[PDB]
Amino acid sequence: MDHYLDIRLRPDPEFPPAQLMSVLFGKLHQALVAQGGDRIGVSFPDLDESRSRLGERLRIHASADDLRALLARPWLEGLRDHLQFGEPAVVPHPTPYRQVSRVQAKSNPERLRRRLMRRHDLSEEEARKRIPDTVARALDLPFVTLRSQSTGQHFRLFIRHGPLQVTAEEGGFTCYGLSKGGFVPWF
Amino acid sequence: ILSTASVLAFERKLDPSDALMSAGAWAQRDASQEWPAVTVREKSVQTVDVANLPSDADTLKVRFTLRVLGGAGTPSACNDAAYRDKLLQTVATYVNDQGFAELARRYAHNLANARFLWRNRVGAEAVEVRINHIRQGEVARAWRFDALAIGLRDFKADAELDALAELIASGLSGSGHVLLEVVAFARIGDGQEVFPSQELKSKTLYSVRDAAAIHSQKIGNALRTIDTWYPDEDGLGPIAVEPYGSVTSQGKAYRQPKQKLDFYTLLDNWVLRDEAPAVEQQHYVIANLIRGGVFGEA
Repeated sequence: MDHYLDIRLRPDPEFPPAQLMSVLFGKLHQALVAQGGDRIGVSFPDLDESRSRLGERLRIHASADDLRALLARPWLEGLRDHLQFGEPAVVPHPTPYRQVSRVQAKSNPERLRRRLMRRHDLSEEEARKRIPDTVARALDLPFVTLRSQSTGQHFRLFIRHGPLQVTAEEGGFTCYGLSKGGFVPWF
Repeated sequence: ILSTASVLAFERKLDPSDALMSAGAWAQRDASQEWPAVTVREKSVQTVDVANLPSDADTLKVRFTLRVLGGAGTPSACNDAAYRDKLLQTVATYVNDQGFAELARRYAHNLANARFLWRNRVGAEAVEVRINHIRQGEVARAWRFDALAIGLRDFKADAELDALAELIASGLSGSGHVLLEVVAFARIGDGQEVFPSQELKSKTLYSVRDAAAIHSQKIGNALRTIDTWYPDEDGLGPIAVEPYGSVTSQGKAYRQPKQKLDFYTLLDNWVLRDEAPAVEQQHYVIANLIRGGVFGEA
């Protein structure tokens, strides 16, 4: 948790940086699935909250051995043209800590209706009267878009950075680098 | 006076065929003959068109043929014969200065790295390019590159590379006919979604005959990405050789006409007022003449 690595997307005349962020996020997700562990953080250093923009850099917070095994992992092949990074250097000492969370949404009423077919065996009109079409959630948060090998549907992953606290809390990290209770420094 | 011709149509050199795609397995690419091509499928999400590999495949099989013609300085339709003679003299002077050395090397790079695999290369951990030289229906000389070592930003050298460079340079000079069958091999993953060129069911993906394909002009725009002599800032790599150096991803146009670095001002300096530009600027000018255009006044 002491070391951090900054991966900045080198600009591309072919792609706007959102797809580069999505590809890098999927590749680090595959690397974290293959490696294992939950002490690997994810931040966004130039996260502007004005238009919910992700930015153009990405920050990874982890230990020395975990980051060495991450760079030793062959997930980084094919991404050297679009990204550039320094070294896993230590974080500064007086840095406030904030959390990172994946905030999903119930954007499809029909998905929850099909869920309620599998739980109470209700009819279609009972689903429409119980759950209207206005239950869809619009989320104004920065997000990346991804597809999975297990589930072929294309899903959106919203990322939200928490309020800036004064100390860190002992918590794990998900395979996406999002926190199930963990915290990451901010600088 | 020696004014610019009113019509200055230039044909495209390095004609690309319509690039297909197909699916298959790595370490079976030596037997990549009857590989089943991926198909554009309509899926209801509103219905949109999606193209992806099957379950028993992890490698793409994008195949296209490139023909190197020659006569780059010759316009197809020139209004003025004196301007055509002066421009042919200028292009021949460029050929005596360098015999299509750097341009053919950078075009052999854009063949060697799979830049024609636009979005099929970003998520690939292993990219391979095979280039066969078809002459009288037979493979005269084969090549098998690697896009992982040959980066998309730097402009290096390699022995088989230089062999492809002399072949493309001999095609561009006019000393022979070069026809190259280029087959790509990118390990995009098991069943992952690929990116064909998109036709305009809100959005459809372009195909040819029961098999999805990439457009020829996409392969051409990928091959033109040799331009690094623009006033580069913010660490951007090569851009496509276009008039007024424009890119759609950044939404901006390098080689601005308020600077004296766009293609048309460099032409009117080179062939009208005899103000010969730098070696890099004339490299960019001959690359834009290779790609063709509708150049001329009104």
